[PDB]
Amino acid sequence: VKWCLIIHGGYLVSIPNLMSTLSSLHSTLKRRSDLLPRLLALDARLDCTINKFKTL
Amino acid sequence: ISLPNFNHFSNSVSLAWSQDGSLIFHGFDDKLQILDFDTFKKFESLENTKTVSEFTLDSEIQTVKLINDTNLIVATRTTLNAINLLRGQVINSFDLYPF
Amino acid sequence: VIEKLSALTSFDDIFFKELKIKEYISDPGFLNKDLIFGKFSGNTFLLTHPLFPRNLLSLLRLFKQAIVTCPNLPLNELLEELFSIRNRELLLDISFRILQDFTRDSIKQEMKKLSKLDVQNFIEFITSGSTQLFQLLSLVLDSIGLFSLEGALLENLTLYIDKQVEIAERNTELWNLIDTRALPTYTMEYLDI
Amino acid sequence: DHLSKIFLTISKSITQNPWNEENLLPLWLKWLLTLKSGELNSIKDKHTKKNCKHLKSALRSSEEILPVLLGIQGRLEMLRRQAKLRED
Amino acid sequence: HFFFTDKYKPLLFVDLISSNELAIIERNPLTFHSKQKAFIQPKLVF
Amino acid sequence: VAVVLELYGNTLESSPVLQELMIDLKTKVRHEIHKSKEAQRIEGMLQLLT
Repeated sequence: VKWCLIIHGGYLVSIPNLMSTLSSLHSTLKRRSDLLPRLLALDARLDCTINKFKTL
Repeated sequence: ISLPNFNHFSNSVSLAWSQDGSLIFHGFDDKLQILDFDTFKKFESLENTKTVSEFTLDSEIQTVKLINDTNLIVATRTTLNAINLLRGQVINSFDLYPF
Repeated sequence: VIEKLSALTSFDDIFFKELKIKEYISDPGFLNKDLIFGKFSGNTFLLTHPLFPRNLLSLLRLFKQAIVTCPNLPLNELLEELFSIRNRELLLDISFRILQDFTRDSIKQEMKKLSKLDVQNFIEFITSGSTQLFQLLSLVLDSIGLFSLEGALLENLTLYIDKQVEIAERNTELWNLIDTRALPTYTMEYLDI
Repeated sequence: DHLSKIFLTISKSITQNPWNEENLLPLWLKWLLTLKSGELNSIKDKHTKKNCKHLKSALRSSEEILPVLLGIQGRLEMLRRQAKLRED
Repeated sequence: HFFFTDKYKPLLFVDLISSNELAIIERNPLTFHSKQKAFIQPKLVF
Repeated sequence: VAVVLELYGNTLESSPVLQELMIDLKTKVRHEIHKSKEAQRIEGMLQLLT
């Protein structure tokens, strides 16, 4: 899905309704972007505890 | 959808609706906005008679209530005002601060 | 008060006395309960009126008072004061100002109208020396579009944002890291006397 | 309480230089907050916690800075792909 | 003067093996070798 | 999983068969650090065409 926006990107600027033709990709990338800080926080807690039981 | 993205946030907002469904008043903090219904942009008037879509006011707006399509009563955090819509001149105002 | 402002903190008393001698929710409620005329006549008091209630005039001390507490400012002069490369933290203040005041599409079309030379100057200056700043960089990129951007400057921006996103992921991990039977079968222990 | 003195110095240092590219001082923060976090939480309650909430505000600000950096990273990768397409 | 230690509550046999070394032969009845199933009367912790 | 971790820190260091499951978790919890991190990157270069 990167290369679709890479090669036909001029046509994607030329289309008038980007969000209307592509509400679903915006939705899923926004949902993943929404999950990102919480799972990063989890991963921090995970790394803290796993280094704790590596060192002891 | 009218989607801006403002970096500052304040709960001092409201909106009123003209009874014939053409324009929307929006009470922002220190700012009064006028929205068209067809395109959700500012009220672009081709005559340019200072009935602009961005009005400045003193404090945080708490309510905006139009009694008709003639009179608009906007009550801030500190002051109440009553303006007209056909002409953009203010008529009434009252101090809401000492209470 | 009108006669006072024509012949020339607290409610209206202190400000009026100050004006006559030089000749703020309560101040706003006392001197806003005619305003255009008062502003035209007046143009400290300017600072108070800016904080309370001629955008081109505001464009033309009071500099910071306008870029922090002015109600009406146009984006052309706003990006002129921003793309002035004085950098007295005006980059952060006016970036916060444009993000508070206007829409992403408006900043897109305004920096579409804006020239490319100061775009390259601002990109080089940011890469040399902040969420508002990087949102402004993303705005600069999707305003200049897809064609006209230098390869060496793209490599520089790539290096800059890549090392910064590495250190930002690091900082987030450390931030939430701060946000975080019986005795064996035979042992040797001693007693006290 | 040598390690608490070290924690004071490194916490004030990361509040002073939030965007430093060096790695050994964040690694020292990792080792301290990984092994002896609750011990420090029982050590001090006012000054280290004030400095802690200040540095937490700063690193949370950097957490707000993160996603647009990701966005311009995607943009520069797209621009590199378009540039290779232009050369080829 | 004297002393009595309460760190060894179960004990089968204490003696002197050597010149000074003691033997405290203790027990662990429930947790290791018996493991007979007990009734579930749950304690509400909340 | 964070609540169970903050509850069972040292039973985790006492048991080895859960250690191999956490190392299995770390390699799979990194695809949202790769693929969903790329989901935000495409979200950045999708606004470029807007």
